[PDB]
Amino acid sequence: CPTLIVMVGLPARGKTYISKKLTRYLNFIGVPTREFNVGQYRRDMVKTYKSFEFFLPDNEEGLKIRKQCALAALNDVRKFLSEEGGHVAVFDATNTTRERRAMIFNFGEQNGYKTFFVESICVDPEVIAANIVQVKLGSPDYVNRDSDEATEDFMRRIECYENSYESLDEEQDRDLSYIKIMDVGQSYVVNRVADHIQSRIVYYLMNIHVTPRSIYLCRAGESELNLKGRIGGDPGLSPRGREFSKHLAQFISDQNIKDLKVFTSQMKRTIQTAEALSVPYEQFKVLNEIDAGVCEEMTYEEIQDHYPLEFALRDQDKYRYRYPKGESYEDLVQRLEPVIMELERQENVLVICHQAVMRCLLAYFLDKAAEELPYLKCPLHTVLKLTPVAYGCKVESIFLNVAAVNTHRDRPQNVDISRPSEEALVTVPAHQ
Amino acid sequence: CPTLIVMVGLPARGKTYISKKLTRYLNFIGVPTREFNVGQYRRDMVKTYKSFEFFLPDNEEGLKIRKQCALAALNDVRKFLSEEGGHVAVFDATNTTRERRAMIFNFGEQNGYKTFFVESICVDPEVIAANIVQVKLGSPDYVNRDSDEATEDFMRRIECYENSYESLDEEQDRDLSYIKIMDVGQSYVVNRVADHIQSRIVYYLMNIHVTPRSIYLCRAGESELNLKGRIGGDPGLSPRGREFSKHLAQFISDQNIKDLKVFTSQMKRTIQTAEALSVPYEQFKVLNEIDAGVCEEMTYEEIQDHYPLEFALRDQDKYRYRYPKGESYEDLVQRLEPVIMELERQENVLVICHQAVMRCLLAYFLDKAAEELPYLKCPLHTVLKLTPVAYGCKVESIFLNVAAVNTHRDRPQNVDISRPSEEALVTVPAHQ
Ligand SMILES: Nc1ncnc2c1ncn2[C@@H]1O[C@H](COP(=O)(O)OP(=O)(O)NP(=O)(O)O)[C@@H](O)[C@H]1O
Ligand SMILES: CCCCCCCCO[C@@H]1O[C@H](CO)[C@@H](O)[C@H](O)[C@H]1O
Ligand SMILES: CCCCCCCCO[C@@H]1O[C@H](CO)[C@@H](O)[C@H](O)[C@H]1O
Ligand SMILES: CCCCCCCCO[C@@H]1O[C@H](CO)[C@@H](O)[C@H](O)[C@H]1O
Ligand SMILES: O=P(O)(O)OC[C@H]1O[C@](O)(CO)[C@@H](O)[C@@H]1O
Ligand SMILES: O=P(O)(O)OC[C@H]1O[C@](O)(CO)[C@@H](O)[C@@H]1O
Ligand SMILES: [Mg+2]
Repeated sequence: CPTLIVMVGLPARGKTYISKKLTRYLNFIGVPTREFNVGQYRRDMVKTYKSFEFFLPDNEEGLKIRKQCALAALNDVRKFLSEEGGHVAVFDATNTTRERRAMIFNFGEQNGYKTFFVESICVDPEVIAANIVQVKLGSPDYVNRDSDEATEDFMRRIECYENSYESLDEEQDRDLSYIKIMDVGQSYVVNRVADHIQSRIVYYLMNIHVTPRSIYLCRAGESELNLKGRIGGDPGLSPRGREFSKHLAQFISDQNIKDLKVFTSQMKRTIQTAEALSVPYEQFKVLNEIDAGVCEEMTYEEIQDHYPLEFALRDQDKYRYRYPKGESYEDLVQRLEPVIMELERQENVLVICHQAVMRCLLAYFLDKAAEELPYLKCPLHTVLKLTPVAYGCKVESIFLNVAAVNTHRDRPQNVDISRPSEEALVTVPAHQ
Repeated sequence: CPTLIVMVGLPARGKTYISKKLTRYLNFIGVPTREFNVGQYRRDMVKTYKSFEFFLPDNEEGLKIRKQCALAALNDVRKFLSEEGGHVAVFDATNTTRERRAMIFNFGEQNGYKTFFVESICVDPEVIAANIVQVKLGSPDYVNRDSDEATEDFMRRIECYENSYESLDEEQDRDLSYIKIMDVGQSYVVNRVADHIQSRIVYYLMNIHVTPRSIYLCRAGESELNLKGRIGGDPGLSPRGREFSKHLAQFISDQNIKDLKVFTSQMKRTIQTAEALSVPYEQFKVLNEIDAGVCEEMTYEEIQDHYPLEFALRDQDKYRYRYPKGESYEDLVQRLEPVIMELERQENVLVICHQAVMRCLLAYFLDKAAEELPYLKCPLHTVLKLTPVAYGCKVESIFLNVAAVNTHRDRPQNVDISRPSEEALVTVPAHQ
């Protein structure tokens, strides 16, 4: 049974924000998910600016168009889940009345889906008025609109909804599976989680927040095997590596951060790097570098020479193919699900890790496709600072002023199985 | 910061049941946890039978003894978290008033703990009458007590609480971190989860239930390597394993179970065993047998001969010591946490797995210590039926009438490092 997640809530309550986060997360863990924004359907259709009058519960051309757009989107939900093999569809609309929700529920019922509701009720001033100055900012609806008039219009638009707004009821909606999220995550009300996927969605939703904070990601300092062009293993830091540790520690202080939690893997290179900090760290084996299996501690020349076909295949699909007894980047992603969860839940946090692991975490916060993830640039002695914002995440690359080797191998233009060794290793960075 | 879980609710609301499941779960995942039942403190202090009068709001003698039992328990909570190195303490008492909960909360505050409340609510009388028949049955309080009088007395005891009962309020208790469980876990209210452990506790509590059902555990049938006395690998079924598959299918039918979900690992022996039932199934790599690393596909004789230091060590701490590039039973336990979660969430379920995995799962439901876990007996072609009950889990061993080899190796009396090889392999079951 595919799942139909139905957003419920007044405009500017974070329904879309939640819809995007949930959709991105689900896709990241490999569940084909797609969001359907009814407002976008409405914009892409009328093409002409509309005032709040169009949202009035008595307007004809308005109620007509809005219901048609809801049906258009629902038709695409049907196609995605029933025809394209999608697993979860997120239907982003106010859906503030029991009749509309009953309508949508029956739709799901008839098409063989399981419906689950997600209501967002924001009440805190620094959220409502806070989302407006983002609606008023990035919304196509208020482009080239006088500030005071746009702000006023939107307020009357929310009013068009408050008047008939029927929030999910403990008794009247006992039989529905849903979650009510208050004040962007302070409290929650959960009812009738029907299955495994819903239990995971709930778990995720109850762990995200919008508290300002930053996520710092960096690899351990250059190690002995980084110098030799060797992958995997458990080397200690190189001299220049220890030098970086000292630089990270300074950077961290200069940053002046409220309650920084530091995490490292169980590999010496990260722990050693962490020892330079003042703050105590927490080591987790789940953060360990991607296992190369049989190709552990080898160089690329050695892999090509010993495992020539697997090297070519990995080059063809670096996301899905693994070395013998090793992991794929796909595997790594499954392994890091608990890290993604904790990072969502954390506030200010520094993660000292490795190249593959760091690519995965960066792909998550910057929403990079699986195919592009195994190739993201995560240089040594460089600190990636991630600051979550509305719909996105700002990234700042901060080189900590200490040279280091290039462990980054681009994909060669020739990824053929029959290719010669020269072309296979032409992108291999200089080492030793 | 150790955590202080404070149970809240009227008598016969499942506070204790929840306290024991939560305590067992937390310990299983390696978080030193201890529950403190205030009623047991009361029973041990007084020794003599007490009518409802003893619990009266005005009974001066009883108000005092109950106050001495509450503080006694709290002093032990303090000793455990602050002196014994415990991580989580579950304070099991009614704690039905705002003023009481604030006293407890201050205690936690002063001792450097984080307080989290778990309220269990039940306003359904058949459920209460059903529960009482467990209180009236297993409670030391109503031993040798006339049924109608016991039942009556307990009802008046609940009233001693209902009258002053102030449930956790959305507004009044806005600053408290808590979870309210309603309709025996149908709905929930969660407020201010403060950290990672609370987030995991919430996740766990929202996924357990008391819907009657059974958990069936059995290994895959005898395999080619079982015959050879070889551990690990990915062998197929032996002629007997196939025969068992045919026996398990029959047993499953004879059982006449409602909606049986079947799970297997990604190893052929389990899948092949599953292929013989009348119902479909799902496979999971998380269920794969414990990784022996370098000692994969080896025999015990071979392990003693090639890695003597490790066979002796693993023999010393079979829970914590691992083979090189392999897992420890401790690691397996961590790996199976998502399996524990799902099994709790499931109703009627059959898991076709392996020896080490089945030991871990059996240790969870039967609450066997980590030190005893790596040694539980899980014979081939033998089905272990687990039926969860109040505070425990009933276990029925069902041999499916098909002979098989012994893969069970008792801990040899000599586990001394540098021990003679004949003593090291004396408990090795005959094979080939
Ligand atoms: N969420 C729940 N709601 C209702 N009953 C439950 C819940 N969880 C467990 N039970 C049942 O409650 C019974 C166990 O009750 P018990 O734990 O003795 O209650 P209690 O609140 O600790 N009473 P007391 O110790 O007398 O104050 C069993 O029959 C369980 O199946
Ligand atoms: C940290 C110290 C906790 C003090 C616990 C006070 C125990 C008094 O017991 C009280 O009994 C009353 C009727 O008998 C009930 O109504 C109250 O809920 C209960 O708290
Ligand atoms: C930087 C990332 C920090 C990760 C914090 C990990 C907290 C506990 O990690 C836990 O490990 C268990 C098995 O080991 C898994 O089953 C759980 O899903 C995972 O949360
Ligand atoms: C003993 C059998 C229990 C099997 C447990 C299966 C665990 C589910 O495994 C995976 O977990 C991921 C975590 O979010 C989900 O996203 C995936 O959909 C799910 O398949
Ligand atoms: O996937 P790629 O690009 O080969 O990079 C991964 C390698 O990078 C390293 O982190 C160091 O170069 C190795 O541990 C790892 O195998
Ligand atoms: O951990 P123990 O008791 O030595 O035995 C576990 C072994 O049992 C088996 O399941 C079969 O003998 C192996 O796969 C596994 O390695
Ligand atoms: Mg109790």
